[PDB]
Amino acid sequence: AKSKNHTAHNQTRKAHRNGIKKPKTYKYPSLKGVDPKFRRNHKHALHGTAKALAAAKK
Amino acid sequence: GKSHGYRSRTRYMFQRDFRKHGAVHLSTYLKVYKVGDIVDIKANGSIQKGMPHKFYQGKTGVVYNVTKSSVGVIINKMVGNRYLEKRLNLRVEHIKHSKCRQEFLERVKANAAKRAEAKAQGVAVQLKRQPAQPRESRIVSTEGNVPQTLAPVPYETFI
Amino acid sequence: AISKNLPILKNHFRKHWQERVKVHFDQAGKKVSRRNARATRAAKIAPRPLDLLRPVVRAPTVKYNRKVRAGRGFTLAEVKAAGLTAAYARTIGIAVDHR
Amino acid sequence: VNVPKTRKTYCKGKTCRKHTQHKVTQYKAGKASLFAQGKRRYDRKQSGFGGQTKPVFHKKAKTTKKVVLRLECVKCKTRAQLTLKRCKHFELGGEKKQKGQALQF
RNA sequence: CACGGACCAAGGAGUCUAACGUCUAUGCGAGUGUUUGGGUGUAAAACCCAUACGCGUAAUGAAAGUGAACGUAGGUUGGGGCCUCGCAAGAGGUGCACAAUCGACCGAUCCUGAUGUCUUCGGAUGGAUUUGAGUAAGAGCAUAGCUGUUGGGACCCGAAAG
RNA sequence: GUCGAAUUUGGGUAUAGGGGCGAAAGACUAAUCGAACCAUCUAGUAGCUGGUUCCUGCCGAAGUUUCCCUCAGGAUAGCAGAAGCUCGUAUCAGUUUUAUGAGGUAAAGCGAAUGAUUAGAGGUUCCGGGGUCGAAAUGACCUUGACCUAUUCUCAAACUUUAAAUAUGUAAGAAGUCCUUGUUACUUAAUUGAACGUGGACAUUUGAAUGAAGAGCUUUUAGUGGGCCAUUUUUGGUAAGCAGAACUGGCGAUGCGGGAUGAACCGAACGUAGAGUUAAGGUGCCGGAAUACACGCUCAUCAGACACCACAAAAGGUGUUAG
RNA sequence: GUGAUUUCUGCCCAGUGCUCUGAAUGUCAAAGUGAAGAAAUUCAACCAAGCGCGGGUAAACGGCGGGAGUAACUAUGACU
RNA sequence: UUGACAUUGUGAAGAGACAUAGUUUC
RNA sequence: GAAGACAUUGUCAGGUGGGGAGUUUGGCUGGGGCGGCACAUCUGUUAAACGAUAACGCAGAUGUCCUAAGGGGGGCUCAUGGAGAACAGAAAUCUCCAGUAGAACAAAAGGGUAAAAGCCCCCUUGAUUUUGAUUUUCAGUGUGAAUACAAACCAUGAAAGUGUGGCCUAUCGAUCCUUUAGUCCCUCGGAAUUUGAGGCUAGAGGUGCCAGAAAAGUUACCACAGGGAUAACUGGCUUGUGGCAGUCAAGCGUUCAUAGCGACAUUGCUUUUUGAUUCUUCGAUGUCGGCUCUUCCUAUCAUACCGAAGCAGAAUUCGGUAA
RNA sequence: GGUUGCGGCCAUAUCUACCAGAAAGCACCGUUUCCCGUCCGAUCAACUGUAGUUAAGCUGGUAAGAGCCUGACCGAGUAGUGUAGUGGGUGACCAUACGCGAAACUCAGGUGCUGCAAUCU
Ligand SMILES: C/C(=C\[C@H](C)C(=O)C[C@H](O)CC1CC(=O)NC(=O)C1)[C@@H]1OC(=O)/C=C/CC/C=C\C=C\[C@@H]1C
Ligand SMILES: [Mg+2]
Ligand SMILES: [Mg+2]
Ligand SMILES: [Mg+2]
Ligand SMILES: [Mg+2]
Ligand SMILES: [Mg+2]
Ligand SMILES: [Mg+2]
Ligand SMILES: [Mg+2]
Ligand SMILES: [Mg+2]
Ligand SMILES: [Mg+2]
Ligand SMILES: [Mg+2]
Ligand SMILES: [Mg+2]
Ligand SMILES: [Mg+2]
Ligand SMILES: [Mg+2]
Ligand SMILES: [Mg+2]
Ligand SMILES: [Mg+2]
Ligand SMILES: [Mg+2]
Ligand SMILES: [Mg+2]
Ligand SMILES: [Mg+2]
Ligand SMILES: [Mg+2]
Ligand SMILES: [Mg+2]
Ligand SMILES: [Mg+2]
Ligand SMILES: [Mg+2]
Ligand SMILES: [Mg+2]
Ligand SMILES: [Mg+2]
Ligand SMILES: [Mg+2]
Ligand SMILES: [Mg+2]
Ligand SMILES: [Mg+2]
Ligand SMILES: [Mg+2]
Ligand SMILES: [Mg+2]
Ligand SMILES: [Mg+2]
Ligand SMILES: [Mg+2]
Ligand SMILES: [Mg+2]
Ligand SMILES: [Mg+2]
Ligand SMILES: [Mg+2]
Ligand SMILES: [Mg+2]
Ligand SMILES: [Mg+2]
Ligand SMILES: [Mg+2]
Ligand SMILES: [Mg+2]
Ligand SMILES: [Mg+2]
Ligand SMILES: [Mg+2]
Ligand SMILES: [Mg+2]
Ligand SMILES: [Mg+2]
Ligand SMILES: [Mg+2]
Ligand SMILES: [Mg+2]
Ligand SMILES: [Mg+2]
Ligand SMILES: [Mg+2]
Ligand SMILES: [Mg+2]
Ligand SMILES: [Mg+2]
Ligand SMILES: [Mg+2]
Ligand SMILES: [Mg+2]
Ligand SMILES: [Mg+2]
Ligand SMILES: [Mg+2]
Ligand SMILES: [Mg+2]
Ligand SMILES: [Mg+2]
Ligand SMILES: [Mg+2]
Ligand SMILES: [Mg+2]
Ligand SMILES: [Mg+2]
Ligand SMILES: [Mg+2]
Ligand SMILES: [Mg+2]
Ligand SMILES: [Mg+2]
Ligand SMILES: [Mg+2]
Ligand SMILES: [Mg+2]
Ligand SMILES: [Mg+2]
Ligand SMILES: [Mg+2]
Ligand SMILES: [Mg+2]
Ligand SMILES: [Mg+2]
Ligand SMILES: [Mg+2]
Ligand SMILES: [Mg+2]
Ligand SMILES: [Mg+2]
Ligand SMILES: [Mg+2]
Ligand SMILES: [Mg+2]
Ligand SMILES: [Mg+2]
Ligand SMILES: [Mg+2]
Ligand SMILES: [Mg+2]
Ligand SMILES: [Mg+2]
Ligand SMILES: [Mg+2]
Ligand SMILES: [Mg+2]
Ligand SMILES: [Mg+2]
Ligand SMILES: [Mg+2]
Ligand SMILES: [Mg+2]
Ligand SMILES: [Mg+2]
Ligand SMILES: [Mg+2]
Ligand SMILES: [Mg+2]
Ligand SMILES: [Mg+2]
Ligand SMILES: [Mg+2]
Ligand SMILES: [Mg+2]
Ligand SMILES: [Mg+2]
Ligand SMILES: [Mg+2]
Ligand SMILES: [Mg+2]
Ligand SMILES: [Mg+2]
Ligand SMILES: [Mg+2]
Ligand SMILES: [Mg+2]
Ligand SMILES: [Mg+2]
Ligand SMILES: [Mg+2]
Ligand SMILES: [Mg+2]
Ligand SMILES: [Mg+2]
Ligand SMILES: [Mg+2]
Ligand SMILES: [Mg+2]
Ligand SMILES: [Mg+2]
Ligand SMILES: [Mg+2]
Ligand SMILES: [Mg+2]
Ligand SMILES: [Mg+2]
Ligand SMILES: [Mg+2]
Ligand SMILES: [Mg+2]
Ligand SMILES: [Mg+2]
Ligand SMILES: [Mg+2]
Ligand SMILES: [Mg+2]
Ligand SMILES: [Mg+2]
Ligand SMILES: [Mg+2]
Ligand SMILES: [Mg+2]
Ligand SMILES: [Mg+2]
Ligand SMILES: [Mg+2]
Ligand SMILES: [Mg+2]
Ligand SMILES: [Mg+2]
Ligand SMILES: [Mg+2]
Ligand SMILES: [Mg+2]
Ligand SMILES: [Mg+2]
Ligand SMILES: [Mg+2]
Ligand SMILES: [Mg+2]
Ligand SMILES: [Mg+2]
Ligand SMILES: [Mg+2]
Ligand SMILES: [Mg+2]
Ligand SMILES: [Mg+2]
Ligand SMILES: [Mg+2]
Ligand SMILES: [Mg+2]
Ligand SMILES: [Mg+2]
Ligand SMILES: [Mg+2]
Ligand SMILES: [Mg+2]
Ligand SMILES: [Mg+2]
Ligand SMILES: [Mg+2]
Ligand SMILES: [Mg+2]
Ligand SMILES: [Mg+2]
Repeated sequence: AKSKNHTAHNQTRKAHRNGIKKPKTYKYPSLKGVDPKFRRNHKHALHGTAKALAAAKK
Repeated sequence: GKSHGYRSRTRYMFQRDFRKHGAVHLSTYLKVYKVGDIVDIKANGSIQKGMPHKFYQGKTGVVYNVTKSSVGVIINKMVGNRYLEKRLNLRVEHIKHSKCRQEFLERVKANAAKRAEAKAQGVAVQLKRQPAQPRESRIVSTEGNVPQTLAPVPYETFI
Repeated sequence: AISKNLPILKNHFRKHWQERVKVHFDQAGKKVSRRNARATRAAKIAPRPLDLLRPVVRAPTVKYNRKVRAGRGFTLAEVKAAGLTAAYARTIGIAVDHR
Repeated sequence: VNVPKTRKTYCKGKTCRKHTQHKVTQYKAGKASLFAQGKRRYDRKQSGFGGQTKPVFHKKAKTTKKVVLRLECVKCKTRAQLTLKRCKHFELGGEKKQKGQALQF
């Protein structure tokens, strides 16, 4: 008893109903997978400049 | 049965370009990448470490990380009906700065200028691009150039 | 028989459980019955109260030992100290616990 | 494959915590005691009637085993395991490959 | 040129229950739930109630255990609405919910190991591409309904068998 | 067939269901036997077969992905409904343009590499073999081989320097561009850089086109998980109304006009109706609609007559036509 | 098991079975023995029948070869 | 089927140990 | 009288035990079975120049092998060919020239590589330690394999550097359980010490039907739920094979291609061969042959009339109208 | 302009055969005590810059040179291809419509450009 094995028939019809949604985009993306040595430093850098602003609001 | 390893189907893709084998020229290593840069991806077959998978050949993405011998590139790949974010660790040998952007950067830098050149003068700018327009009228002269009359030519064999 | 994102459940209904279903339809009846029992016993029991003097006692275990609670009966020492014997204590409506 | 009987490699015991000389040897399973809870649960399960009460594997396919190296730091005494690719012939005794010699007689 | 069905009446198949997911309505709300039981009655109703208990208000570890503010309970970007100016268009101020991102807090893991000590107990403090169904001015508890889930004769009728 | 005995036969009596009894057939054990009958466990289980009861309104599928003792079944994703929720000129796009990449198919190529392949021509042997001269020769001369040089005819799914068309990644700004100069434990020879910032400057021709019954987002759940067909690309097969892929469009789930007929072709997609005009297809009669106009061709003692489509070939004619 | 009479009933005990006045230092249970241990326990020795070894057995189940050569034509092959 | 334990007692001879008095075991 | 603490019996222990019980006895598949593995994979092609993509498609390969064939460093240049040197020959060893790789790099194949990734030498264990992120397969789960960083500790080199196994693309494995390594850490719940046991972290023992059951046959004595998702039989597409008929004309035929024939080629037709397919029928359309009986086709065996002949006559052969 | 050291693009730089090259540079070149490496001071190491030379390296020029590079209505709007028809044809295939559009070929032109630093009649 054999049957069809494979086809893409009708698959792009299905993907286009709800649509192929474009990637979606953020200002400030995640630092996921960014160099730890960088991030460690970036963390103190930021801390530093925050301080220097809250200070400038003494 | 079937076969679908990593570098499957890539015979001509990662192949090396006629009379261009060997050491990669040093300019490939002197180039410099910063997070945010736009890069095109294309595999140097002679550089097995740090290779893009063949799906990403011909593809263009953005740098998100700079590493000792590499850059991390984010490519948007569509699976099913949606894109997912992909992150690539590529050695600098498999990447170049895309010029997909120069026409923009060059156009911006220029757009500022003729805006200054207008304003300062007393406006009237118009600096959006425009499609090819149809042609205007014109008068073609016959002088030195009377029209040659051609006709269709008979059937003939040569052989 | 497993689908969707649902919690895994444990409904023990794999025996002939429909043969052991007690529905308390007789909740009202029993209450009434229990009330009549008390009215009856009160009457038989002349002027005595329906219950016995139970002792105070500190509840067991770290969890309830903060609270104090009715105990079974008084203890031979208690009874003695309150100036009575237990045989008599028992007839005078007081509960006595040798344990 | 033949591997050396000694190995300068990383020793991760509180006081060594550096590359030290290790003696290399090959792991052998170890006798099974009754009184492991498994054997205990199994012996109870198997008593009385009702025959074999637990599956018994037959459909064997592999013809090798991954070799494991016991590695003992001669200083701090401590041992590390290290497991090798599937091979069919293993030794750690010597006999190194040799330069460019004739085939004998 | 597959099956059922000559005809007609009458019967004739997604149900109820335990425990659930989402959604919604209602009561109350850091709580909530009178109905095991007691009280009471015009008597299985309606009305009333003490102590517990259950879920929630804390998490994280296999465990012993430990246990949620550097700060206006943080910074950044967007943000309805409101506020201020303006005739208006607009500008600025504030920005709940929600979203993205970077931090801080609690537990686990790893590291650091102060003042001290029944000299091996003690574990302050500052940390780490680690890790949690967490904190960060609570949202739950209950009743009820549609739909869906598992156990049940389980939509109804049907084995050869044991 | 046998008919005086291993004969026929009444009644009584024994053997009972994994049991009996068997001159043995799996026979017989009350029309029941390769395990009797009765009741109960029991509404046994069923991925299988059958059926599943009122109307109208709106929306509207799948036969694909992945895993499964999986292949007539599930789970998972997709497709579908419902509920909405947060916002709104906003952001959006099965499209174009512009700019900038990727690719090795079609074609092409072979007096370019690899591999095949037809033919000569001219070379080269102390050196592959024959043969004449020879005492031989690293001798001479013919001879046929290979090899070399420049030519020559022909080829490739698993060959190629070149190399399309169609298809395909990214970009076309306020999340932008420029000036000033703060933070750090990273990094530099270095206040050097890198990343994140403060303060300042420029508004809708702010940075192509076209469109936008808006855009984003969340939960949950049905059916489905046999598919089949046509144009084009295309594998296996002599071939198939055969078996298997690719992209789209359809049929399945869909009536309506045409193709007489017909799931899939052509036209065209449906609320109840009037008037009009068309599609595809027709207009001698059947049959609504010119036995219309116009130039040719064709005469068949088995003419011909409309795509899909319901078949005809090599070959041949001093029939006729035009060249 | 075979199946009246008559006649005959060959060779094979390696295998599977069956069977035995066999042998024995190989294997081998519970109890009992010994050693270690604080004990739980661990190890050892001894050790029944059986198994293994040796013998018997086909009117037990069953079995009962293959390749070359060779005689005065050829063929055949007593013979190797 | 084979072993051990229990049913299981009494003598005698012979082996076996505290290591060549008899409690004990074959 | 016999027999005698032995038999017997009771309880455990080993042997034996189809007499009996219970159960099992893969999947894909042009039906099923035998086979093979398209069942977990790798290279090239099919594949239609991004990616994806099927068939029991095509040509192959995988369950390994390596203490160096891993790591670092220096030096060097390979296949082949020419011309040269006692014994020495086609092939021994020595030299120079040419040499884009025509070699070599475990292995299939593809890619890659020349002061190297090949060959020779020198030093070595980074094939190590911790725990995350990422790419392929994808559900964006797992597993395999791989990438780029962080934090250690080392190797090598004058150094920049390189090194987290083998130049790249394959070379493999859950839960339970056992076992080992780890810290000397948690628990054993009335309190302790010590054995024992149990937890935590990371490995090994393996599932090849490779997301991973513990598994022999027979049924013609057979049984059930289904299947026209599926074979055997009519019928349908096909026409390789079978059968039948042509075209060309080298030959056959004393001479002479075509009276009668006909090679090498090549165009067809037929559906009483056989295959190929699997559309319809498995809740039934009862096989083969014969008997009987009707009707039809023509590719005509006889009978009517003809044209040919290597037709003298007789006989025959070829052809036409003819069923 | 030459030359050298370090280079970028990596043949317009390569290959074959000739010839020309001042000045400096580079080179060839002399040596073997010392570090160092070899069967061999050929390479590699050191020492002299003295003793010698443009022969070679190097650089440049020549050639109806081989190769390579660039261009063209040279071939060719050809081959191929996206879209269309109830177009032709038994078929194999082929025309047409709206677009995109090669490779070979042929001919012409060319044969390294250039950055940093030091040096030179
Ligand atoms: C196969 C075995 C070990 C495997 C590594 C393994 O993990 C098996 C696994 O434990 C099976 C369990 C898993 C589970 O979750 N539940 C189960 O019930 C079964 C054992 O085999 C052998 O080691 C040798 C085996 C050689 C042959 C002889 C014996 C096999 C025994 C072992 C079954
Ligand atoms: Mg099937
Ligand atoms: Mg089929
Ligand atoms: Mg299917
Ligand atoms: Mg393949
Ligand atoms: Mg590697
Ligand atoms: Mg219950
Ligand atoms: Mg049950
Ligand atoms: Mg009752
Ligand atoms: Mg009371
Ligand atoms: Mg027990
Ligand atoms: Mg230790
Ligand atoms: Mg029909
Ligand atoms: Mg049916
Ligand atoms: Mg009927
Ligand atoms: Mg009715
Ligand atoms: Mg009242
Ligand atoms: Mg009452
Ligand atoms: Mg009370
Ligand atoms: Mg706790
Ligand atoms: Mg503690
Ligand atoms: Mg910030
Ligand atoms: Mg504002
Ligand atoms: Mg603000
Ligand atoms: Mg913390
Ligand atoms: Mg943890
Ligand atoms: Mg929780
Ligand atoms: Mg909770
Ligand atoms: Mg149900
Ligand atoms: Mg039944
Ligand atoms: Mg029954
Ligand atoms: Mg059963
Ligand atoms: Mg029986
Ligand atoms: Mg029975
Ligand atoms: Mg019985
Ligand atoms: Mg029989
Ligand atoms: Mg009956
Ligand atoms: Mg039922
Ligand atoms: Mg039933
Ligand atoms: Mg099924
Ligand atoms: Mg609709
Ligand atoms: Mg399985
Ligand atoms: Mg399926
Ligand atoms: Mg069905
Ligand atoms: Mg290709
Ligand atoms: Mg090709
Ligand atoms: Mg081609
Ligand atoms: Mg061609
Ligand atoms: Mg070409
Ligand atoms: Mg060629
Ligand atoms: Mg030519
Ligand atoms: Mg596009
Ligand atoms: Mg696009
Ligand atoms: Mg608009
Ligand atoms: Mg709108
Ligand atoms: Mg759904
Ligand atoms: Mg679904
Ligand atoms: Mg589903
Ligand atoms: Mg189905
Ligand atoms: Mg169509
Ligand atoms: Mg259907
Ligand atoms: Mg339609
Ligand atoms: Mg008519
Ligand atoms: Mg009419
Ligand atoms: Mg046509
Ligand atoms: Mg028709
Ligand atoms: Mg004519
Ligand atoms: Mg017999
Ligand atoms: Mg007989
Ligand atoms: Mg007899
Ligand atoms: Mg005889
Ligand atoms: Mg004999
Ligand atoms: Mg025998
Ligand atoms: Mg024993
Ligand atoms: Mg035999
Ligand atoms: Mg005895
Ligand atoms: Mg006895
Ligand atoms: Mg007995
Ligand atoms: Mg038996
Ligand atoms: Mg049986
Ligand atoms: Mg099968
Ligand atoms: Mg099957
Ligand atoms: Mg078959
Ligand atoms: Mg098979
Ligand atoms: Mg398949
Ligand atoms: Mg499989
Ligand atoms: Mg693999
Ligand atoms: Mg592709
Ligand atoms: Mg895919
Ligand atoms: Mg290779
Ligand atoms: Mg080099
Ligand atoms: Mg290893
Ligand atoms: Mg999983
Ligand atoms: Mg993995
Ligand atoms: Mg190597
Ligand atoms: Mg594998
Ligand atoms: Mg341990
Ligand atoms: Mg303890
Ligand atoms: Mg405790
Ligand atoms: Mg206890
Ligand atoms: Mg302890
Ligand atoms: Mg212990
Ligand atoms: Mg499987
Ligand atoms: Mg599987
Ligand atoms: Mg099995
Ligand atoms: Mg059976
Ligand atoms: Mg069928
Ligand atoms: Mg035929
Ligand atoms: Mg035929
Ligand atoms: Mg034929
Ligand atoms: Mg026939
Ligand atoms: Mg001829
Ligand atoms: Mg003639
Ligand atoms: Mg002739
Ligand atoms: Mg059929
Ligand atoms: Mg049938
Ligand atoms: Mg039927
Ligand atoms: Mg019938
Ligand atoms: Mg009939
Ligand atoms: Mg005829
Ligand atoms: Mg005639
Ligand atoms: Mg004649
Ligand atoms: Mg007739
Ligand atoms: Mg007729
Ligand atoms: Mg000079
Ligand atoms: Mg010397
Ligand atoms: Mg010298
Ligand atoms: Mg030197
Ligand atoms: Mg000169
Ligand atoms: Mg030079
Ligand atoms: Mg030239
Ligand atoms: Mg075309
Ligand atoms: Mg057409």
